[PDB]
Amino acid sequence: METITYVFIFACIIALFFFAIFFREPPRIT
Amino acid sequence: TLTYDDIVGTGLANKCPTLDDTARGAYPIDSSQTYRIARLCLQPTTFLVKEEPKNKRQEAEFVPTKLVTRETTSLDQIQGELKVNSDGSLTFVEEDGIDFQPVTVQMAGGERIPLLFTVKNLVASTQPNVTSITTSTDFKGEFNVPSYRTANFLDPKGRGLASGYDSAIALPQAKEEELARANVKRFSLTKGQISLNVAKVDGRTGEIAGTFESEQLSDDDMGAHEPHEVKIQGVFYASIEPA
Amino acid sequence: ANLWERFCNWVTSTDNRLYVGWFGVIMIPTLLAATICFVIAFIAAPPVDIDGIREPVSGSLLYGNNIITGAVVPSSNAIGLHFYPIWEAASLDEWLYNGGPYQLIIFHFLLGASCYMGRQWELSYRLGMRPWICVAYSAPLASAFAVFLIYPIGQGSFSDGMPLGISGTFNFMIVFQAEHNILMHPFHQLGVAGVFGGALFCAMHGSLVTSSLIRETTETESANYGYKFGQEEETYNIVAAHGYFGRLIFQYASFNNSRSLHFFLAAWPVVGVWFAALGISTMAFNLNGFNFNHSVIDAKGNVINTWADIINRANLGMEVMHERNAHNFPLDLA
Amino acid sequence: LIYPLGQSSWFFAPSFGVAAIFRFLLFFQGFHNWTLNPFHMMGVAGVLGGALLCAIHGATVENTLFQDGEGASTFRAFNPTQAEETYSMVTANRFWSQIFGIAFSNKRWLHFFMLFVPVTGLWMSAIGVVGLALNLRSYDFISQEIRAAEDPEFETFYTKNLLLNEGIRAWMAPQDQPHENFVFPEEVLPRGNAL
Amino acid sequence: YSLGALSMMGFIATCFVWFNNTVYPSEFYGPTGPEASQAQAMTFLIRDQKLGANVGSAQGPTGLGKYLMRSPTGEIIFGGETMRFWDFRGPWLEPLRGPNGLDLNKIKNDIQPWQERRAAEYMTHAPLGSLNSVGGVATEINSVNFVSPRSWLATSHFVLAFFFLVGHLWHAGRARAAAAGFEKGIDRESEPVLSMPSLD
Amino acid sequence: MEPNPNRQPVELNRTSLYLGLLLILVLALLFSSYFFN
Amino acid sequence: MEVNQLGLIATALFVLVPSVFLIILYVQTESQQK
Amino acid sequence: MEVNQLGLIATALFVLVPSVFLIILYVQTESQQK
Amino acid sequence: AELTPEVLTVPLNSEGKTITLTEKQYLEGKRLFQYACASCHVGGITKTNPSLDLRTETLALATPPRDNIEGLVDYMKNPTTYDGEQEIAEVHPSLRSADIFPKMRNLTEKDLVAIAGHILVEPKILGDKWGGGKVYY
Amino acid sequence: METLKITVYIVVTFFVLLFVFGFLSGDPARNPKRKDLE
Amino acid sequence: ELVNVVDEKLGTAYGEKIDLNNTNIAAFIQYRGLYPTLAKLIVKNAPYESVEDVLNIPGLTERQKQILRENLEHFTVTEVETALVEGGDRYNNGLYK
Ligand code: CLA
Ligand code: CLA
Ligand SMILES: CC(C)=CCC/C(C)=C/CC/C(C)=C/CC/C(C)=C/CC/C(C)=C/CC/C(C)=C/CC/C(C)=C/CC/C(C)=C/CC/C(C)=C/CC1=CC(=O)C(C)=C(C)C1=O
Ligand SMILES: CC(C)=CCC/C(C)=C/CC/C(C)=C/CC/C(C)=C/CC/C(C)=C/CC/C(C)=C/CC/C(C)=C/CC/C(C)=C/CC/C(C)=C/CC1=CC(=O)C(C)=C(C)C1=O
Ligand SMILES: CCCCCCCCCCCCCCCC(=O)OC[C@H](CO[C@@H]1O[C@H](CS(=O)(=O)O)[C@@H](O)[C@H](O)[C@H]1O)OC(=O)CCCCCCCCCCCCCCC
Ligand SMILES: CCCCCCCCCCCCCCCC(=O)OC[C@H](COP(=O)(O)OC[C@@H](O)CO)OC(=O)CCCCCCCCCCCCCCC
Ligand SMILES: CCCCCCCCCCCCCCCC(=O)OC[C@H](COP(=O)(O)OC[C@@H](O)CO)OC(=O)CCCCCCCCCCCCCCC
Ligand SMILES: CCCCCCCCCCCCCCCC(=O)OC[C@H](COP(=O)(O)OC[C@@H](O)CO)OC(=O)CCCCCCCCCCCCCCC
Ligand SMILES: CC1=C(/C=C/C(C)=C/C=C\C(C)=C\C=C\C=C(C)\C=C\C=C(C)\C=C\C2=C(C)CCCC2(C)C)C(C)(C)CCC1
Ligand code: OEX
Ligand SMILES: [Ca+2]
Ligand SMILES: [Cl-]
Ligand SMILES: [Cl-]
Ligand SMILES: [Cl-]
Ligand SMILES: [Fe+2]
Repeated sequence: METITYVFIFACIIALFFFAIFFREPPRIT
Repeated sequence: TLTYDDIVGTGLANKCPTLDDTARGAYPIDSSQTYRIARLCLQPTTFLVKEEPKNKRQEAEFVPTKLVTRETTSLDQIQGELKVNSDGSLTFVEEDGIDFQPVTVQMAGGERIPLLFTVKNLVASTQPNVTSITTSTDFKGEFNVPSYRTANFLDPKGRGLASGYDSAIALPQAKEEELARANVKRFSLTKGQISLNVAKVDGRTGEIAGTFESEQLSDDDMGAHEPHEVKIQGVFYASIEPA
Repeated sequence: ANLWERFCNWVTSTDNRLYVGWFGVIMIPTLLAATICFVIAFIAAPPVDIDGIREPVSGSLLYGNNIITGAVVPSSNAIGLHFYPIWEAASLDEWLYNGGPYQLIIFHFLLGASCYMGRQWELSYRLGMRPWICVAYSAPLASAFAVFLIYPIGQGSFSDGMPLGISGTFNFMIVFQAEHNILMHPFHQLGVAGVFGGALFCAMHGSLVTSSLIRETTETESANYGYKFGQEEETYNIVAAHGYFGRLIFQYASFNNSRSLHFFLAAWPVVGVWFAALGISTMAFNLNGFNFNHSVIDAKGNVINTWADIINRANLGMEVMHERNAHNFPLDLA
Repeated sequence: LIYPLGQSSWFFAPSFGVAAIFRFLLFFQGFHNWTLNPFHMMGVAGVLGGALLCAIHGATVENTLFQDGEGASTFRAFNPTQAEETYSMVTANRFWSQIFGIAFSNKRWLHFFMLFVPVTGLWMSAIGVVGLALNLRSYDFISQEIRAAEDPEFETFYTKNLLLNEGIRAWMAPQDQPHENFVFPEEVLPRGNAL
Repeated sequence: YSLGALSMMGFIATCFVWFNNTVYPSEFYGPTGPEASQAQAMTFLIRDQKLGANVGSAQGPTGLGKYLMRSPTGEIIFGGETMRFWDFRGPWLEPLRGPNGLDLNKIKNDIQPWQERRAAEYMTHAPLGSLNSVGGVATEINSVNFVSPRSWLATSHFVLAFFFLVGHLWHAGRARAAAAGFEKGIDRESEPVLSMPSLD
Repeated sequence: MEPNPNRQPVELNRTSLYLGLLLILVLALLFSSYFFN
Repeated sequence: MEVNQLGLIATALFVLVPSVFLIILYVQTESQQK
Repeated sequence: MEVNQLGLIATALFVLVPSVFLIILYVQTESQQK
Repeated sequence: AELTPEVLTVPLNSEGKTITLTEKQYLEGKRLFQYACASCHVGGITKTNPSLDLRTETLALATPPRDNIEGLVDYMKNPTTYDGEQEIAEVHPSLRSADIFPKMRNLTEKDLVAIAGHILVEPKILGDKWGGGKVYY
Repeated sequence: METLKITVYIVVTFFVLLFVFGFLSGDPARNPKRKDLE
Repeated sequence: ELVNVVDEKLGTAYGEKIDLNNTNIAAFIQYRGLYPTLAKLIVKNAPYESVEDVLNIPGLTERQKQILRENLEHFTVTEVETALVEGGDRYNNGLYK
């Protein structure tokens, strides 16, 4: 179960990278 | 004639010498002459480990394994007296040489089996009245299998036999009894058996070659668990000399 | 445009969401192989005979490690500096036993990171920037080279490379202190000045710029909205920042020049860290820390301990205990 | 202050000296396994991260400057009282966005973050050392010890580090803690083969 | 370009002085690290065999031979940690070398006093030492004023090769920026990125 | 990017919140015994 | 009592996950324009 | 391995609860009027 | 504590006779020892053979006895194994093998006496540290 | 394992060739300012 | 019931004297005249049924015989212990300084 948790957390983080990069709020010059 | 630079890193250095197919002669034994093996070499080609019986208590079989310690397995440059006995049988009494190798093989499913593949202090004898060593000659005998680790070896928690802690120091107040087998290291000493089957003899040079099969116990990790039964098969080479 | 021309146009395109570029062309596959091999090994790799003494060390989660203890174990001392790609092994099972994942990962990694650096130059060139961000990046890269390649080279084995793991990292460190007295080495000390100082100036800079933000917002909203991406006017008052810090110490100890300041900000951690790296890389060839063991002697000749000797005692504990089964002879000569 | 106050005496505080401070480091390893402590790890992240930000920010600014002078040496081409930004936030943001995938777009956030990271790191580390005052360590992983205790083939870098720690303690303690009157006979000193 | 090349050459020289004992003879420069580790093994193999040990059949604590074992390709090599250095070659060791590596009979019968002497000298002049030149391992006491020339030359050239690589990067990137005309910074009225489409 | 016109706002009113929390908590109170077994 | 040691996490996630889904929806609902 | 049997629930709630708090806040932020 | 005339007084021979070394002879002894012997015998142990040390008691039980100036000087001219049975000049530095251990070539009899005196005096100062090895560092 | 070896070798050579011919492909010209650097 | 055999051996004469059958060869430095020649011959010709049997090693000189005799009070014999004599450990037991 420990392992499940660890790998899970990691996977959540990579997914987070993915959203944080491709689905970020875009920077806009005002 | 090959040099080290010709040989290095090829794997050939872990191989025993072969004799070509024309070598099917006979090497005469003068029962008045003393003899030696100047070099005994053993090259294993297959390691088989006996599966632990499920509990059916039928015949557990020897199953194949994959060698993981690379070409580091051969015994070579072994020497000893070759006695001629009163009944005309020959007895090899191993004196010295590179007569052991630690080896780890891996079973189906991943279990790793370390063993000390060895013929240390080998005493092997032929059938009686071998007036010549021929492709019909065989050697049979037994050898010693000391602990795969010697007495200084420390387990990963600093516990050892001739050195090290004697308890589970990471568990200062754990009850010792359940851990005794792990805290108290034991040094194994068991017997193995080997048959050498001569397949080739060069009568002029005194060189013999053939196949071997040995049976011995694997590592028991200084008494922590049960050893497995191992059967080792391969080819061998020996040069016989009057001495 | 022909196909090759179009391809070149895509590769070096400044409009790609992540820049590829020619450095990226090498970087991407190597970093992918490395990442994937690492991840898979970290989860599932079997124990590895790190010290070539048929005493396998478990690095992977499934074989009983957690995140802190887990590692990818360095390749076998039996291999040394021999190149051990998968195809030199008789089987994957053997490859795994002798620690092939370590060599595959770190070599791909080093290649990939070198290309990452090149890639920073390349893109800086594509966007019409000055080019030296990659020079800033050379410090951690050099350190990575120091610990994954140069130290192994000097000692003659990748088994002495830093394990790819947290606890393994600590191991590498303790053993390094033991064998080189790295703490007593001025290059490591320069490294330390580098990261501590880096942190200091980072916090400092943060605090002064944050301290001098021009009021553009109300108290019920974040001051961050007081800055709009791409505005021409600076968002804080450097004259006020300098006025503060210059009185905190003294005027001439303060920067009124933003460019000079940011150059200092770049240079200090970077130069220091270059020195950390050179520290590892020269102790790689066993030019070690200062040795003041028994430097102090009384009139008769009694040894008078200093703190250096206590360090020495600790170092000894480390020396004698590490890799408890690997040594047969009294000196650890590499 | 807090640490020695949790220990027997000021004796075990750091002494004010270069090498002495190093001893303090090695003591904490051997005795506290302080590296294994997640508060120290957060400390590490904050210090190294702060240095990273320092370097990366300085370099980014220095490599996205507007040409504001004819001089090839660019420092004079700045005036403290000037209204305009000295470097291009827009170009820097695109650069890192295409290189690394994300980028600051807000300078105020960037600099607050530059404050936050090292300050928070040191704070976490302070908390961990507060734990060490009481010897309330991250010394062991219990699952690890139970497994290694029953299984002498089980080895991790963790167990190896404990061997190092055990060595540190036995070899350094007599001279490091002279008030204890430690006498450790040759035969009790933990040593591997040969060394 | 020249900075890059000299950097490359520097690293090559570092490894040259570290490993090679032909154009850097150990008689003048001292033993290589490998030479010396191997020399330790030779020394004690010799000692213990003199004491009556059978060094071929001597099993170490690990299961590996205390003095002699096989390389991953089967060559007979000194054992223990010095296993990593089995690629070492030196005039004092090679006479003990046979087709399959170290020859047990030559070891038993053919080791000459000049080899024992050489092995002892090299073992005790291993390329280890402090920055203030205290010879030996980092925990060794003051006594011996020694740092191997191999270490001085290897380290000096690593530091130099590295900074020259840095210089290479600095000047190649600057040559690029200057050639393209923005080594002094971005044109405010012509900021290239401002004419580029947004990324998202 | 040109915006997607199929987008719709989503709603859950308070009564619906209370209803949902009631459902979930009471279901949990029911099944918990079995999860603990 | 010898309970299933996963019952705790099971129940907890069973309650929390959908409750939270509902809380997200309610709160983003309240914040829409009146 | 003989792990702490609550390590699972501890970790899970440690991740989920603040993650959820943040997601609630984001989502109610997006739905406010532009 | 001081380096007194008494400390520098060590056995000349096996017959109860002593010699008092000067401070300058002791210093010369350290210098020459470092120059010629310390490469293996640093701190009084022996790196190429740790079984044998330079402890005074150990020198006392060697054959012939080496716990005096004369014994050590003779050793430095014509070294033997610990039992006196074989001459080891061929693998150990001596005046007899100055051809193969070139560092022995400029060593004079005075130098030998001084080195010897270092070997006997050092344990009187350093105690268990001399020949103790790393345990006692 | 020989097939793996040949595969990797081909792959590597491929990417390396892309790198080299790529930088040979008028790289000095690929910038937003002065392109005539020949 | 498991026993550490080396520790157990320490409670025999092995812990009190030089055991001609088990003790590592370096122990012979303790006494005048034993090392290395006689030490080597002794180890090489082990095991011994009684201490005095050491006088029966072939090739000995009268000098060697007398040294041995003067040193018999320092020798003992106990059963050969595999743990102490394997690995050539009698010649090098992994202990230096
Ligand atoms: C990558 C490796 C790494 C890193 C980045 C760190 C970094 C960190 N560790 Mg360290 N550590 C490491 C490895 C590492 N460690 C290792 C391997 C060990 C061995 C296990 C230790 C053991 C260790 C210990 C034992 C301790 C740390 C501490 C800390 C922190 C130091 C904070 C500081 O700067 O205090 C520096 C001091 C201050 C900020 C106090 C204020 C200083 C004032 C302002 C000075 C004013 C000077 C004045 C002007 C006069 C100067 C005069 C001049 C002549 C000198 C920090 C988080 C410490 C810690 O955790 O702190 C809580 C700590 O106690 N570490
Ligand atoms: C502080 C500055 C510094 C210093 C003092 C040194 C010092 C030294 N370096 Mg150098 N080095 C430096 C910086 C420095 N380096 C830098 C910045 C780099 C680039 C990173 C290098 C790269 C480098 C390399 C690559 C090498 C050295 C080497 C050496 C050494 C020998 C130099 C040599 O022989 O040149 C060669 C001399 C010339 C090119 C001049 C012409 C010589 C002529 C051709 C000689 C003809 C001789 C012939 C027998 C004539 C006989 C006549 C006949 C007809 C009778 C020497 C110790 C060598 C070494 O020992 O490294 C381990 C070596 O291989 N260095
Ligand atoms: C009881 C008694 C009698 C009471 C009597 C008191 C009486 C009134 C006292 C009066 C007399 C008194 C003066 C006598 C003095 C006594 C004595 C000298 C006290 C000494 C105290 C103390 C130990 C002195 C330490 C010296 C000093 C503090 C060392 C630290 C300073 C340090 C070296 C500065 C140099 C480093 C420099 C590179 C820092 C810049 C990098 C970093 C800050 C960049 C960040 C940054 C900088 C900017 O610049 C701006 C702009 C911005 C944006 C910005 O990001
Ligand atoms: C199979 C699986 C399980 C593998 C897992 C095994 C492996 C070990 C996983 C690792 C596990 C884990 C990650 C270990 C570490 C855990 C732990 C120590 C983290 C500590 C937590 C944290 C709270 C510590 C407290 C202190 C503090 C918050 C540290 C934060 C560090 C922070 C992220 C520093 C920033 C570094 C990051 C690279 C910044 C990027 C910014 C970048 C865009 C700047 C570029 C830039 C520069 C400019 O100048 C300008 C102008 C612009 C515009 C611009 O963009
Ligand atoms: C007794 C010893 C014998 C002597 C031996 C000599 C040894 C060699 C010494 C090395 C010389 C260094 C030259 C520095 C020049 C320079 O940087 O100019 C660039 C600018 C110019 O200054 C700026 O100068 C500008 C004018 S101009 O550019 O100079 O024209 C001006 O506009 C601006 O306000 C001003 O700040 O310098 C600065 O930005 C501020 C100084 C920052 C310090 C630079 C050092 C790098 C960091 C230290 C390294 C870390 C070490 C610690 C490890 C952690
Ligand atoms: C001249 C000596 C150079 C030494 C090594 C380089 C140090 C500075 C480079 C750090 C890179 C950080 C990220 C790049 C950041 C980067 O982009 O820099 C940008 C900065 C400004 O660029 P400029 O265009 O204005 O000037 C550079 C050239 O174009 C020439 O004008 O360039 C420099 O300042 C170089 C200064 C050389 C003079 C500095 C000497 C200071 C170091 C002295 C050594 C002390 C060490 C002792 C230790 C105890
Ligand atoms: C070749 C391409 C290479 C791509 C590799 C993948 C890179 C991924 C980079 C991190 C993505 C996640 C960032 C989320 C957050 C996010 O979306 O960042 C976006 C953010 C943008 O800030 P803005 O200025 O745009 O917004 C300011 C306003 O929103 C004020 O709130 O960037 C920063 O804050 C920089 C500081 C944090 C950067 C931290 C980087 C840490 C790296 C890894 C650390 C964890 C390691 C775990 C490993 C298991
Ligand atoms: C509401 C505040 C909460 C702070 C508590 C955190 C203690 C940290 C120890 C001291 C470090 C101080 C460094 C701050 C440096 C500082 O100057 O802060 C200042 C800053 C407020 O400053 P300002 O009002 O000027 O606004 C700054 C912003 O505009 C950003 O630019 O405080 C924070 O940002 C509040 C949020 C921090 C939250 C920290 C992370 C908390 C996560 C805890 C995880 C819990 C897990 C629960 C599982 C169920
Ligand atoms: C005396 C010696 C000898 C010999 C030597 C040899 C003969 C060598 C050579 C010659 C040569 C043959 C060398 C080299 C190489 C070269 C180089 C180093 C090149 C480089 C490359 C690059 C750099 C390019 C760049 C880039 C590309 C990649 C792409 C596109 C762009 C460009 C073009 C920019 C021996 C070893 C036997 C022994 C010892 C001594
Ligand atoms: O492998 Mn990892 O650590 Ca470099 O030193 Mn020698 O080897 Mn082992 O001992 Mn110490
Ligand atoms: Ca037959
Ligand atoms: Cl270790
Ligand atoms: Cl070794
Ligand atoms: Cl002793
Ligand atoms: Fe800034």
